[PDB]
Amino acid sequence: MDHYLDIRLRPDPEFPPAQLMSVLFGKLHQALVAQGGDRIGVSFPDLDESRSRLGERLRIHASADDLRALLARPWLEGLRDHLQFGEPAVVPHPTPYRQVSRVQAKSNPERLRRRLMRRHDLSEEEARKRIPDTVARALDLPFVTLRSQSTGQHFRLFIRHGPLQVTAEEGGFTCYGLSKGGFVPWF
Amino acid sequence: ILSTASVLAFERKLDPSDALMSAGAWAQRDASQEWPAVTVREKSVQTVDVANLPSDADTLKVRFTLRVLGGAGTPSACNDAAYRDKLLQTVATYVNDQGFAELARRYAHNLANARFLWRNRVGAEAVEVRINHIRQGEVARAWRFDALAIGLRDFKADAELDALAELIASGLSGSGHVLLEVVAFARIGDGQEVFPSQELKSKTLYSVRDAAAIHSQKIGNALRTIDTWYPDEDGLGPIAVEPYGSVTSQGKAYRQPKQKLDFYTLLDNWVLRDEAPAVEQQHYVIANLIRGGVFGEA
Repeated sequence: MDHYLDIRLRPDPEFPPAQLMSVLFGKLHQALVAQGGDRIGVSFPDLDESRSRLGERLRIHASADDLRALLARPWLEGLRDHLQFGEPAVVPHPTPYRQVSRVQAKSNPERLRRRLMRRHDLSEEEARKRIPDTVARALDLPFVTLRSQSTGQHFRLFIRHGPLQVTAEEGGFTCYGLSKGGFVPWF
Repeated sequence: ILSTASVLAFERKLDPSDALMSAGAWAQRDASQEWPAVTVREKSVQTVDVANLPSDADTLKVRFTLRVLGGAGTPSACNDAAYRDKLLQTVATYVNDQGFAELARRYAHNLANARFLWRNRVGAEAVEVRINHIRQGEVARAWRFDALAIGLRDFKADAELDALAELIASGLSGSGHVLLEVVAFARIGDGQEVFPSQELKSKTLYSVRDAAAIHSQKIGNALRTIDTWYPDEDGLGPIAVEPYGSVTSQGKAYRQPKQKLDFYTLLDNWVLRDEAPAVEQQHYVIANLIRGGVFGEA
């Protein structure tokens, strides 16, 4: 948790940086699935909250051995043209800590209706009267878009950075680098 | 006076065929003959068109043929014969200065790295390019590159590379006919979604005959990405050789006409007022003449 690595997307005349962020996020997700562990953080250093923009850099917070095994992992092949990074250097000492969370949404009423077919065996009109079409959630948060090998549907992953606290809390990290209770420094 | 011709149509050199795609397995690419091509499928999400590999495949099989013609300085339709003679003299002077050395090397790079695999290369951990030289229906000389070592930003050298460079340079000079069958091999993953060129069911993906394909002009725009002599800032790599150096991803146009670095001002300096530009600027000018255009006044 002491070391951090900054991966900045080198600009591309072919792609706007959102797809580069999505590809890098999927590749680090595959690397974290293959490696294992939950002490690997994810931040966004130039996260502007004005238009919910992700930015153009990405920050990874982890230990020395975990980051060495991450760079030793062959997930980084094919991404050297679009990204550039320094070294896993230590974080500064007086840095406030904030959390990172994946905030999903119930954007499809029909998905929850099909869920309620599998739980109470209700009819279609009972689903429409119980759950209207206005239950869809619009989320104004920065997000990346991804597809999975297990589930072929294309899903959106919203990322939200928490309020800036004064100390860190002992918590794990998900395979996406999002926190199930963990915290990451901010600088 | 020696004014610019009113019509200055230039044909495209390095004609690309319509690039297909197909699916298959790595370490079976030596037997990549009857590989089943991926198909554009309509899926209801509103219905949109999606193209992806099957379950028993992890490698793409994008195949296209490139023909190197020659006569780059010759316009197809020139209004003025004196301007055509002066421009042919200028292009021949460029050929005596360098015999299509750097341009053919950078075009052999854009063949060697799979830049024609636009979005099929970003998520690939292993990219391979095979280039066969078809002459009288037979493979005269084969090549098998690697896009992982040959980066998309730097402009290096390699022995088989230089062999492809002399072949493309001999095609561009006019000393022979070069026809190259280029087959790509990118390990995009098991069943992952690929990116064909998109036709305009809100959005459809372009195909040819029961098999999805990439457009020829996409392969051409990928091959033109040799331009690094623009006033580069913010660490951007090569851009496509276009008039007024424009890119759609950044939404901006390098080689601005308020600077004296766009293609048309460099032409009117080179062939009208005899103000010969730098070696890099004339490299960019001959690359834009290779790609063709509708150049001329009104």
